[PDB]
Amino acid sequence: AEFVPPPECPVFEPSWEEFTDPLSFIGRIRPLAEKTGICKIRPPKDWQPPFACEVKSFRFTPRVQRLNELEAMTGFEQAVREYTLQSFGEMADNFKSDYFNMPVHMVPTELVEKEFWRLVSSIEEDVIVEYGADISSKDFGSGFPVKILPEEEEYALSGWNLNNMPVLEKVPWLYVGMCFSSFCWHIEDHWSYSINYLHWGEPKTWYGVPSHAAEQLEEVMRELAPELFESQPDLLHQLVTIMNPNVLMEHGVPVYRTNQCAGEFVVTFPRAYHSGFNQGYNFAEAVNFCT
Ligand SMILES: O=C(O)c1ccnc2cc([C@H](OCCN3CCCCC3)c3ccccc3Cl)[nH]c12
Ligand SMILES: [Mn+2]
Repeated sequence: AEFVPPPECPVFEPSWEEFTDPLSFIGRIRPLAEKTGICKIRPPKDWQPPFACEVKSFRFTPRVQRLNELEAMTGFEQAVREYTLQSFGEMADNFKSDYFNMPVHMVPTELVEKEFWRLVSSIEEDVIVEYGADISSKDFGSGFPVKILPEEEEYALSGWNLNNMPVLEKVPWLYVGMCFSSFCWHIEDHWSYSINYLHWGEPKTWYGVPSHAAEQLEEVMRELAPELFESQPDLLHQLVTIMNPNVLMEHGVPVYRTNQCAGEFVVTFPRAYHSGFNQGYNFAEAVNFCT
């Protein structure tokens, strides 16, 4: 009954010539990545943007996440508190190392993935984590340099800088993750693309569904969702659309997975449902774009 990992989504390692334009590159890999919903892009080895957030002033109040909140269906549990980037990392590393009884970097990604989905549906164990998930790049700056040192100028002007993506048909948002912090199944507003960059930290685990199976996923969601949420509009239902990928796979929905490591991009395609969780303390940046 252990979690069965979905097949891996495509991973592209473009050369420096192919890495010249994101929209041109995504358009060329489209015939394959469109059929998997998500794909991972590894930039060339020497493409390393320096972290450009104001780490000194970085303070945030993460949301509280109870992993088994849906299964517990059949409000003063924990208030939201303020962290700094360093104090949140100390809390995140202490939680994971105490939970697995080993150094955080020695915990296999398959074990965290297996334990996360066990905790989501567990009724005896109540695990509660925190996620810095409502942080705009206007708050303390983007993780990318934005027009800086001369060595940073190439990255401030790069097309893969998420601040330089075409967003007209917003600004990038930031995610400070810890172990077991997660985001449930959803598509973007206007069925837009989304591009996600992990600046540093432990990997972010993804699950994606191709757009041609979008209506099949919504059917399975509606059938198995709690009856009180079944009639809710999609924008509100998407706030609690947590579902084990094996359940979707058992109902014929194709699901692909990947572990997004530091310095790697993840692109979601139009109407491609996606979800995931963080393996540990990390820092991500994401923005929607249209083609
Ligand atoms: O956490 C990731 O890395 C990640 C990757 C891809 N898509 C999403 C979508 C979210 C999403 O954030 C809500 C808020 N933000 C978006 C809307 C504007 C404000 C900022 C979320 C957070 C936690 C639980 C559920 C969800 Cl849906 N997080 C994503
Ligand atoms: Mn998203």
